[PDB]
Amino acid sequence: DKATIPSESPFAAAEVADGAIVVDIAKMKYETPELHVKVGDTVTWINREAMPHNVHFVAGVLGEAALKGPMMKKEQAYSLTFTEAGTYDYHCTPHPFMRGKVVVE
Ligand SMILES: [Cu+]
Repeated sequence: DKATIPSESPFAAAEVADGAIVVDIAKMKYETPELHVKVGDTVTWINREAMPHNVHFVAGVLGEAALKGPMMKKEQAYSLTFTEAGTYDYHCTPHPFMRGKVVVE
């Protein structure tokens, strides 16, 4: 695939790695809707609000299957490490008007 998953389960915001590249989620939006990172970088999303959110990449984007991330509760986090250059669109499964992309350069 074009991403690896450090933790299949969400984890606490306080447990996010020191060097972390963070996208906050609040007010029903991804706070950085267009993020540029390098090959090999790990992106971490953190839900800052009570409404559960996830990130969802449809089939063919990060790999052959869809990657439907777990639902993050308030102050939970989820990471993906990107291993190939490209542009990767994602949305929130229950709220598909929430859209973002990671541009890996
Ligand atoms: Cu959401």
